[PDB]
Amino acid sequence: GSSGSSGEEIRKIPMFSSYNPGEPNKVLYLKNLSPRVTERDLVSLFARFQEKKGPPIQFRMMTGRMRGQAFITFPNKEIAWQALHLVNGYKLYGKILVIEFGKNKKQRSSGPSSG
Repeated sequence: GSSGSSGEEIRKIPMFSSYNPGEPNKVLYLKNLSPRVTERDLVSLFARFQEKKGPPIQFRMMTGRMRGQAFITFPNKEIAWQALHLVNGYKLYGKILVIEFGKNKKQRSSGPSSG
């Protein structure tokens, strides 16, 4: 009975990579936050960016039937992403924070602009 058996949970996945962020956007979607977590935490988490070049960073906390989620709006997608990959999986209050990217919704198909 020599070594050999390996991967009880993993069905030999080509890449046992955790969740995927996808495309980098300006709006981020943070989840896995303990009922204790508050805006303050978010601020400090992405505070270094606040001062960084670019308009003040906006933070939003969700408190619906199911708490443990929040959204942060950065000056642009570039900055937003950077912060994500940086704070990707930040253990807080014994919780694995999961940062994601928003999406494009409620858009208009008009444009009076001229050239």
